[PDB]
Amino acid sequence: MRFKAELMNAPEMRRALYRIAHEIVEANKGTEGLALVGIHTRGIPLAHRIARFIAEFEGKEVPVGVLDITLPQVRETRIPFDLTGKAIVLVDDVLYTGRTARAALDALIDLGRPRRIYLAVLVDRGHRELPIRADFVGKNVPTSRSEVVKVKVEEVDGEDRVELWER
Amino acid sequence: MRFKAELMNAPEMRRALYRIAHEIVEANKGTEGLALVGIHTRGIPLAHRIARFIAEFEGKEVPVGVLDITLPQVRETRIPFDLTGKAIVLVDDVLYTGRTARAALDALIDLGRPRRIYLAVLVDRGHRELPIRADFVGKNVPTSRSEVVKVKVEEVDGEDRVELWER
Ligand SMILES: [Cl-]
Ligand SMILES: [Cl-]
Repeated sequence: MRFKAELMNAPEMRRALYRIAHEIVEANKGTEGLALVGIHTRGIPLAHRIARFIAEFEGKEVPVGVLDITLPQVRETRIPFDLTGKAIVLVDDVLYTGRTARAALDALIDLGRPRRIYLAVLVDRGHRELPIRADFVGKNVPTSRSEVVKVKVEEVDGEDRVELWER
Repeated sequence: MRFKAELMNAPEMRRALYRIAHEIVEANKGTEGLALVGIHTRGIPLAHRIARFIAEFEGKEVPVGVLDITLPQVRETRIPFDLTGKAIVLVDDVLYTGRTARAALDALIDLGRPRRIYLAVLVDRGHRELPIRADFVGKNVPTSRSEVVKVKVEEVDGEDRVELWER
């Protein structure tokens, strides 16, 4: 057994992402100065979806930036806006030790001074090694040190699914 | 009307600090590679006390570093040890927007690579502006934007007390 079990399926993900979308707006009391930044590869597609959903029930569109950072490497950085004074939501597919999130947080701050910075993640598999936490979480997945969470999304993997693996 | 109410008294603080101490050891499964770093002024005295209590029921002594940072200023930085590979516990009196904690976290990482970094605070008054959270909390105090939390400690104020104020 390398593959262990299915943590999420497409419907469950769509549902979670909608909740995230709402929770974000509720938190920012609106769309004012709101912007999303996708990180860790699949965080980008997820950000776009969250933006799609927000506009869908809010009307206005939320800008989506990209900071494809992975651990200390980044494939492409695109932030078409001024981070200063804005309410920025970092979107990550999986929160693990928190080091990736922290690295992203570091990078944002070197680029501007947001009014606030939230952290939204599809799944939080625990095992923090830093005082970082997600403001918004799709699903909490208790894991063991040896297990591994694999997030698959249409835009990148041709399918929406969250898998639990183990070595 | 600036003073509103007493949030904590000496006994309640001692009690909380003891729980913190225990929770810290339980978390690190021992004293191995454990060290505390006091920040934001009154965090220093609190770190020392937490260390005093750990040694009191654990035997071995835990090193206490100082990183007196306040928001971006520091009065004195003393870290008599190598942060690398260690389990470091940042000790703060009050967790507010999380910016002070984040700044401290930034500084630590520029000095070494701890195996882990925990955040321990006497009181968490909410209103985060960053994805930071405390691993250990003496007391959670729901506040309003206008309220202010004042922590008084013997070593610095001649008295142990936590006060709630408002403007
Ligand atoms: Cl992470
Ligand atoms: Cl803070």
